[PDB]
Order: sequence, then C-alpha cells, then structure tokens
Amino acid sequence: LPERLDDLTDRYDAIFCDVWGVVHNGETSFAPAIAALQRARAKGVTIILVTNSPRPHPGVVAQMSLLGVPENAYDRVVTSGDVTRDLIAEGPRRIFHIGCERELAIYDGLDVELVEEFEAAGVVCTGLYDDEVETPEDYRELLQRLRSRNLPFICANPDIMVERGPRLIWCAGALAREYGQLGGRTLIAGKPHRPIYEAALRAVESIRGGSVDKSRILGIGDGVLTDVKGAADFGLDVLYISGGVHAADYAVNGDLDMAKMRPIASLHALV
Ligand code: NA
Repeated sequence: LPERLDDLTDRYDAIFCDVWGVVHNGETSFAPAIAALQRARAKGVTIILVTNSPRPHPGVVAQMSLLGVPENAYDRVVTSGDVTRDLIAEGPRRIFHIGCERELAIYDGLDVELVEEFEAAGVVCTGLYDDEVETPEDYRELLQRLRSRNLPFICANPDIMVERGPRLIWCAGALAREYGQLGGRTLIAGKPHRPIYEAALRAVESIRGGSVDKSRILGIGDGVLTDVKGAADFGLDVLYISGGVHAADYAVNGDLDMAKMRPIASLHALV
C-alpha cells in the first residue's frame, strides 16, 4: 500500500499530474501536493502538470503563482487550451465564441475572426459566459440554433464540472455533451483524448533530451473519465487520487456516480 508519492517515484522518470482538485481548487493550493512534487523533482523526476483548463499555459501558470504554487514544483504546464489551438487553426476562421472574456486568450496569435452568432462558420467553446450564475439549461436554445446550422463545435475543456473552492462550476464539456446529444459534431483535444498526452510527451522528451518510454511515466489525477481513462488509453500507469472531488466525473444533472472507478495505485490526497 502506497503511503506517499515517494513510494512510487523510483520506478518513473516523469509524471503527468492533474491540477484542479490535486494541486489547487481555484481558491487555495494544497501544501502536501506541492511538497510531494518538489521532492520528486529533487530526485530527478520531470513533472508536467496536465490540465483541462481552456486557458493557454501562461495563464494557468500565473494563476498557480497567485495561489502559492512555487515554480520549483513543476517543469512545465500543458493545458487543453494549448492543444485546442491546433483545432482552432484547422477549422473555419469565422468563429462564434462561447466563454468568458478572459478565455479569449486562447485565440492570441491565431488567424481567426470572432464574429456574431449569425456570421459564424464554426464555434469554439471555452466555458460558459458567466459560470457563477448560468447552467447548461440556459444554453439549450443557442445550442439548438447552432446545431441546426451544422456548425462544428470545438470544446476547449472536456470537464463537465470543476471545483472552485467549495463550489462546483459548469465547464465547456457540459455544453459539448449537450451539443453531442443534439446530434452536433464536437472536436475535443483535452483529457482523455490523445492530443494533450502527445503534447505532454513532447514536453518531457524535450526536457529530458531523448525518448521517454511510456512505462516510465506516471499519470496522476482525480478524474476517472479524464485522468484515469486518458492515461490508460495512452498506455501510462495511473495513480488515482481517491479523496478528490472528482468534479470532472459529475453528470450534467449535477450527480456523481459513486461506482465510477485500473490504477496501479490510489492515494487519498497527493502527499
Ligand atoms: Na481534477
């Protein structure tokens, strides 16, 4: 039975570690998790933080710093926003944005034009317009209109919900799930899908100076349908954080299925 991360790291050269619910909750950071990651890096383990945030990595880094995460706890951050930019560049350039103002950072440097709904040829969803007060039901009519126009829907964050301190907040994935249920086409690159894992692997291989075999990479997370499924499908061992909120595993009705959860190891919290 593993008591702490240190009981596993002799067998791995790198870690792909979840952020929300494991390192911080959007309002405070978790000192034991930070310390465990620091100790792993001190023993030569490369740490990639891999998160479904729709923001590009520099915004996630800045937010972590504001929450007290020291830069010596990780080597690099790879986000769903980072890899979603490749989908955005590939799709139609006249885009209807669904998400908040800060999430417009995902378009920086891309050859795209943000347009009104009636003008759009594609949709990019980073989140809800005001995720502190809105729910997926508020989007039913809009999603129906977009689906009837056969617009492709890029989802920049596969999570259904995320924690924000004590609250649960709806994410872009909830709107993507509703769009798919209407019969609409969705395009997704974050966990559990392969593109974010390939980006994390490119990051490790560049940092370590050569190929890193999958048997030498440990995935860590609290989402069964994101972190666990994603690592397993990419061929990585996984450490499941069993005491997490599992916010990404909540359903669009706000229910969590307690039978959700094969991880090589389980830890109540990253310590
Ligand atoms: Na998480």
